[PDB]
Amino acid sequence: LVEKLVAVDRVAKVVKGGRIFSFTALTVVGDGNGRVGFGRGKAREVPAAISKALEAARRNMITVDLAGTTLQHPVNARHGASRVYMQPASEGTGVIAGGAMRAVLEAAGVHNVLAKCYGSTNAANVVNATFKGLRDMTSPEKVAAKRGKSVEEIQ
RNA sequence: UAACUGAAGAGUUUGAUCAUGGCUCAGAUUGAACGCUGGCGGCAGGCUUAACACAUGCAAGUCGAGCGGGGGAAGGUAGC
Ligand SMILES: NCCC[C@H](N)CC(=O)NCCC[C@H](N)CC(=O)NCCC[C@H](N)CC(=O)N[C@@H]1[C@H](O)[C@@H](OC(N)=O)[C@@H](CO)O[C@H]1NC1=N[C@@H]2C(=O)NC[C@@H](O)[C@H]2N1
Repeated sequence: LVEKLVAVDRVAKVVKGGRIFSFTALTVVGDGNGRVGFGRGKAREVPAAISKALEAARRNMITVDLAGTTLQHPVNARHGASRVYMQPASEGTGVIAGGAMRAVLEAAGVHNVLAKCYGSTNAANVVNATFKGLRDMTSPEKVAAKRGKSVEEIQ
């Protein structure tokens, strides 16, 4: 299980006499062969925040059906004001994406992809959109099963 | 055989936050200019502004097998 730390931020809460500071961490875990998840953690210190984020990421996982080491088809997804577009690429291309998309894709095991963000680039929302797109991407076997055809018929 | 295959973001409004939205940055390119410095070769390029005014030299001649004249050099014969 490879673990990646997308972002760490300091947040404040106002009380009488001053401010209480805390830290938030966003993490993505993945096996690298089709299983990936993400989570967030809040704590008064960075190590505890990262630990909580990793535990939440392990509790929130999905399974992704890749075509080799790339996507099955182009994907459009969005969460809130963040929109993402991902497209399969040939061998040797690599992962052409921003940091937030790159964490999720590398954790899921995608090796060749072209990706783009439109709208807001907030890390949590971008991770949400990429996660949803990867979850909703389909495969020829599922398409054939749902249509009642064969894979060769589907083409 | 081959004639293409292609898309990354970041900073900044607030005590935190998300969104909106400008401004700024990372790239490629140039008939460039300026500052510091400067060994060689190959191949290119070189008034983007005053279609402003121009000294001087050169950048369109050739034909005597179209024609009549006119020149000045070599020869020969005759006298001395
Ligand atoms: N919001 C607070 C509302 C407060 C409001 N005052 C309440 C009120 O007044 N009346 C109550 C009326 C409630 C209404 N009838 C039901 C309703 O809201 N239906 C719509 C919401 C569906 C559902 N409920 C929420 C949901 O499934 N979220 C998931 C979730 O976050 C996460 O997936 C998981 N599994 O964790 C993520 C992937 O990471 O995908 C999100 N999905 C999505 N993201 C996308 C996005 O944004 N756009 C486009 C599309 O793609 C979206 N789908």
